[PDB]
Amino acid sequence: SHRKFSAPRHGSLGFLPRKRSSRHRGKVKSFPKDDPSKPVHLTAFLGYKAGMTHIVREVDRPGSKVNKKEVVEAVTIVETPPMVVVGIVGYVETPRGLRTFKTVFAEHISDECKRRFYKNWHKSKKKAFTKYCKKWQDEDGKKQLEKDFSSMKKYCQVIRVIAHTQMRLLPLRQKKAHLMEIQVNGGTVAEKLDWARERLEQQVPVNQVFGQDEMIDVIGVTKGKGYKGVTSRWHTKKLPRKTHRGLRKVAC
Amino acid sequence: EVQVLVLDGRGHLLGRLAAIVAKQVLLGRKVVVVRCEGINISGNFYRNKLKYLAFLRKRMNTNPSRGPYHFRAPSRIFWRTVRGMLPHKTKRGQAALDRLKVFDGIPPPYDKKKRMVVPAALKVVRLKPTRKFAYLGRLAHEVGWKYQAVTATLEEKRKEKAKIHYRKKKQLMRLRKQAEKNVEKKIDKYTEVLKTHGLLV
Amino acid sequence: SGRLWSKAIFAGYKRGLRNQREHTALLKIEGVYARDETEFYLGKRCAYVYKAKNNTVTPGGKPNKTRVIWGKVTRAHGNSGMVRAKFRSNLPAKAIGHRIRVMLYPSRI
Amino acid sequence: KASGTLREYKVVGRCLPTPKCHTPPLYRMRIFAPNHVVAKSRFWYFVSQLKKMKKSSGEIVYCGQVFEKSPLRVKNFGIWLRYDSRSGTHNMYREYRDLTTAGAVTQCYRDMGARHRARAHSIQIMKVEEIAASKCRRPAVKQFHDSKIKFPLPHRVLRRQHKPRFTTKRPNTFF
Amino acid sequence: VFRRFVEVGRVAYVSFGPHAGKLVAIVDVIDQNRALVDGPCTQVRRQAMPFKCMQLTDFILKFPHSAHQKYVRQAWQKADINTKWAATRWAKKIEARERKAKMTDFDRFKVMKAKKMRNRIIKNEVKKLQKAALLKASP
Amino acid sequence: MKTILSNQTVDIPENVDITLKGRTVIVKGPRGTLRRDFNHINVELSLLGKKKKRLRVDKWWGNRKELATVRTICSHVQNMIKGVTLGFRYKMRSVYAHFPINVVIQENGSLVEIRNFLGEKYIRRVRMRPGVACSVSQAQKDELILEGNDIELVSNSAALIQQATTVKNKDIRKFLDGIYVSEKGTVQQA
RNA sequence: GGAUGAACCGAACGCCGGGUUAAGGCGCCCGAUGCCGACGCUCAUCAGACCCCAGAAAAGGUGUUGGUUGAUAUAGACAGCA
RNA sequence: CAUAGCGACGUCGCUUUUUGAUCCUUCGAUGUCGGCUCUUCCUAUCAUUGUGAAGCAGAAUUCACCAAGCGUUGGAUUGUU
RNA sequence: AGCUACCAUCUGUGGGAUUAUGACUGAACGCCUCUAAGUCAGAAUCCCGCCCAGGCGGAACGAUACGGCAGCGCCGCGGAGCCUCGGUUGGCCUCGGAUAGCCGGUCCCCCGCCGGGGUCCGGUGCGGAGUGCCCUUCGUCCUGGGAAACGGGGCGCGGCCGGAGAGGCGGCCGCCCCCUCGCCCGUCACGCACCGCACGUUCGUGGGGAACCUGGCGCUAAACCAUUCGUAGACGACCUGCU
Ligand SMILES: [Mg+2]
Ligand SMILES: [Mg+2]
Ligand SMILES: [Mg+2]
Ligand SMILES: [Mg+2]
Ligand SMILES: [Mg+2]
Ligand SMILES: [Mg+2]
Ligand SMILES: [Mg+2]
Ligand SMILES: [Mg+2]
Ligand SMILES: [Mg+2]
Ligand SMILES: [Mg+2]
Ligand SMILES: [Mg+2]
Ligand SMILES: [Mg+2]
Ligand SMILES: [Mg+2]
Ligand SMILES: [Mg+2]
Ligand SMILES: [Mg+2]
Ligand SMILES: [Mg+2]
Ligand SMILES: [Mg+2]
Repeated sequence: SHRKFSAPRHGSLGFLPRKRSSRHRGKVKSFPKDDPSKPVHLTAFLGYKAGMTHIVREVDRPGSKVNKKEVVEAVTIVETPPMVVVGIVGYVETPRGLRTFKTVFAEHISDECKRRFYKNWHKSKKKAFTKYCKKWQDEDGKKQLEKDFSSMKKYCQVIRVIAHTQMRLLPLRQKKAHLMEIQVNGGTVAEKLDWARERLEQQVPVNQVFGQDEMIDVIGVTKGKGYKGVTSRWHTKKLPRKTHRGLRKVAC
Repeated sequence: EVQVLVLDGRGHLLGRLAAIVAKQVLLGRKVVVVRCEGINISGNFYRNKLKYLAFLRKRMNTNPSRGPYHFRAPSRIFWRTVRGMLPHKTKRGQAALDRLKVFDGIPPPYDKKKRMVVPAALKVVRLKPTRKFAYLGRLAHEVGWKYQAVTATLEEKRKEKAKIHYRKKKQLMRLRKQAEKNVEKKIDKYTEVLKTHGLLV
Repeated sequence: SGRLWSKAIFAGYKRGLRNQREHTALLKIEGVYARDETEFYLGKRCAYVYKAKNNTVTPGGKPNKTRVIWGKVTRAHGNSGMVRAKFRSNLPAKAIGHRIRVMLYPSRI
Repeated sequence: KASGTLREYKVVGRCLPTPKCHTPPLYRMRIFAPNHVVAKSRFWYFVSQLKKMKKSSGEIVYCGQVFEKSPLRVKNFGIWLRYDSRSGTHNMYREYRDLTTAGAVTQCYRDMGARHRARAHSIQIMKVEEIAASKCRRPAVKQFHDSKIKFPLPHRVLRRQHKPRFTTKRPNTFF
Repeated sequence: VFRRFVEVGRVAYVSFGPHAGKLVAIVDVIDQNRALVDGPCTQVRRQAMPFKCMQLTDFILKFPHSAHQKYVRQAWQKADINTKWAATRWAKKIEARERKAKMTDFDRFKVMKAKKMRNRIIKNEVKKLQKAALLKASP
Repeated sequence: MKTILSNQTVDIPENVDITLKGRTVIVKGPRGTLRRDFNHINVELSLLGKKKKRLRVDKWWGNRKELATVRTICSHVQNMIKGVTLGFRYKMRSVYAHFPINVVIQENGSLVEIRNFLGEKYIRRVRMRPGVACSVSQAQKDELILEGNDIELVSNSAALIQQATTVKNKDIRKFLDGIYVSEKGTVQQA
């Protein structure tokens, strides 16, 4: 029979596999739609949540009760030392999706970036990219890299820059840098490839990506809370005090 | 036979083509179907879209992840139609289903090969001209397929390359006809041999 | 120098829907797609040639891994050019969809 | 009664002679039946309805097939019949074009089954006549009364769809 | 768009059926599916015949509808359909496939040899024409 | 029943000529070119005269439903001829009880802005179909003129305007406000 | 054989080989129409698809196909315009 | 003013959310009312979206269509439904 | 401090085909008609996006094992052999498509010497044909005539070009080394001719796994545990640090 009184469902099925994230960084999963009319620009950045504080500001919202009034608002500080661009990836559209076509890494990859490739940096010989960096210097390798860039130019539909954070500028225990692919939007493939090539090994401050008073998206991993019951996890109604085998449960 | 039978899905009716393909792969033959977005289904587009949406509604109430898997690409739709005509829960049916490859568009292995056509599954002979029909590519796109546009662009590129190849082939055929005209007294001894036995009217 | 045998496919056993008579097999001969075209192949010897692990004696040759099951075409089956065949031992079910050779041996022409 | 290709039968029968009438009258019928056995059965079925005659109380003195007297001439046949529908009985007049009367009657049986779902036991043919083209009433029959008749065959459907079953060329329809 | 019509006097080729491979003349039409058909010089007596087994040719004879076999045969013999038919590409295509089917093993061997020589000469000349055309020098 | 033949002929004036590419009719007149393909209808299209330019539409072995398409094709071709010779002009009067309907014609008569329909602040922007030009008549007070060559496109643009100006949640027998197609005619009136 | 099924349809049973059938079938699952099968009817934005049997009525349709009866009309029908 | 909205006398249905009728399963046992909790489903739609009709001037209302996405509550009395 | 409360605070989103419905053009049915063919607008519905997970599903890229006889990679078809799995018994290297229509060829014009048009010519039960085409296996020796001789064969080198949808492929040049043989019709004899008999004939130098010898060119790494961290945590797992 129908339930006695209507009540909305507890929790959402849109976030349903309530499991620990398979990643720690938090991946973009969707970059802004690229239009060639815009100038060449980056679409993402990596920061570190430092803490919260609150501000005071005068509101400029006409028709509101707080128009030309001073309000306090909670704000979050996200420390953002400049990223360093170390690679370029091209993707090609196929009837099965986007696939990675070619990856070109810069010479002189920083040690903090290189730590990402090692689980045990202490015991390693730090051999990563040491044979790759030689083809930036020999003639045949340079011709091969020019061929790779030409192929990206004439085949890839979207390109991204592999950029890493600078953990040496942060007060944390971690020294291993964070790498991510930031899609380059706004231009033709040749133009964004030239832009990325000139930005190889370079520093991109957060000024060049984001601006004042604009709405952005924050992608991350929430605070872990461990194994939790239904009352904390799904915010269901607690059973009465007289319940025998436990009241922090779902009855049916 | 021994070679891989490559069929072009354009202009073919879904069930007729699937029945032919199922029998072929059960007879030990290897079949590759290309351009599954060009496959037609009899009946108007709204009729067929309602059929696929009714299929979409069939999911396991307890766990849709366990439930029926509704594939959205036209190649996968045709593949599931063939699987419905194979005994796929036995080893023989599974091997037969392994012998079948289905593609949207035409990938590079088969874009430079000749494509067969199955007349018994062709819309032009199997449907009355006044009847409505539906396109598998459009149906897939409207039930959830995501690669209709990129497949269209790649198909246009492939068609341009094939046009270039065909123009070269026509040039070679013209040149061969000219060569046959040029050597006539030196060929007519064997041309009459072919003519008396019916080759080369 | 040449093939000298017609290609056929072991399609299955003579069967109803829920019964199977394994003592006789159905063969689909390549290029024969009507019942009236099967008259040529009636009585022709047919061979299921396979390979195994241990060597076996080859008549007129050295031992190899080739084995054969012999049989012959007995009658036509249906209207679509399929035939029935009797083999000395019933064909293994693993051979369904595999090659049978029709040897042209007992020729009537 | 089932069917096949029908053929006309002249069936003549009469009652058995009895000491109330020593020479009973002879009755003749046209019966369109698959064979002479069905022809005799239908003759008894019809004379039992018309006269007070039964197969046991009578006999068939003749049953011979009626050959078409002009099977090389196209002609129009008008058929008057009655048949039982699902909700009553109706009298119908239909028209056909054929060379043979039995062919026209077979056409009528197929057509009645096709259009009215009527079965051959429901259908009861009561008159078949060869009508002149100026006396035809059905437009489908009338449209072929043209001395300068001319039409193409517009959309020729391929009928050897399995010889070959697989091919590189798509079939042509225009001819 | 249509060029060949079913009419009185149209000569049709019989594709399949009991009279397959013969020529007939359409004498009359019955009920959209059949035709009174007479080949008096091709050994096909007057009879009904479905339009499905007919393939219309380009020959039309001049006689009134449902005329007798005498007049159909006279119209066939005058402006002889047999010779004009045999002179068409259609008829010699039929003849060529007939003799190709009746070709024997020795004939197939000889055809293989002749085709070998012919193909070699033709492709040598094709290569020569390509090499000649490769001499291009112009703005 | 299958009628053996159903045919209908249209006459083409001297100033306009018609070309056939299969079932695609190209009608070239003084006022431009129109082009329409009837591949959805299985008919035979023929041009007959080198003096009077008759176009004949034939249907063979049609049934009741597809005999209806012969006159439809003939009417479409006649409308194409009328469009390339005289053109189509739809005059739309705008009616209102209280609030005048302000219509502003944007670029080259391709966009129509209705401002004060029943006095609401919402602005209606109607995009005319390509090849159709809209204008405000200089003769009458509240009247739009839609001129074009394709009757399909002109009448569809007029219907777009008419359905854009639609009263809602009111007794439409009382609230008669809107823009309505007043008359349908030609240009040059020949 | 009816997908499935105590009772329906065919047929009743020792262990086998060959031939042929019944009821029922012959796109593919799945043996068999891969016949150049015949004639029509039918489009369904809940089509239909085979004893028992597993779902439907009254009443409607200017959808289409046949049929019955009556009526008008070259002494000019019907419909449009006047 | 029959049919905006209703529908007498009749008559055809659907549903299994009522109660009967039966006794096919269960008597070497299927825990028997209600409430609480929680999920899902149906539509014969109360509200909301888009609509058509009115005895729809506006406002309010009534009838009907596509439609189950979303919602449908807090209490006194009573074990109660 | 941490956890935590509409008991504080922050954030919550775009498109497509369409339903009902209203229409356009337009027959059926010389009128009308949203419908028959053909079109338009159209929504808390539907599908997708955004968002969550990420296939017995793929991709690109990095590094790839010694201070000692010690492992590995690539190159050679380099050899001689094993173990194990068997299938197959010539190839087709590609227009786009229409079906009440098609295919091929050629002169004038236009798009920067090739394509697209318009003429004209042909073919169309497709013969520039998948009912098709190509290749074709007995091998050699004398021995002439024809095709050729601007020709063939290189697991021979070097260079170049095209191909990204899964390119894993294909083509073109330059140098060198050989045969003037190989294709058709002939002359001439020979080869185990194994004495009627099956699994013969190919792909094929097949795939996979260990091992021996042989030469050349190269490389000298990580993962896990333990320890630590606490952005994590039932335990695993996860984020981290360690001359
Ligand atoms: Mg409820
Ligand atoms: Mg208790
Ligand atoms: Mg009109
Ligand atoms: Mg109101
Ligand atoms: Mg049984
Ligand atoms: Mg059943
Ligand atoms: Mg038996
Ligand atoms: Mg069955
Ligand atoms: Mg079968
Ligand atoms: Mg009882
Ligand atoms: Mg119990
Ligand atoms: Mg129990
Ligand atoms: Mg229990
Ligand atoms: Mg409802
Ligand atoms: Mg809160
Ligand atoms: Mg509508
Ligand atoms: Mg629309």
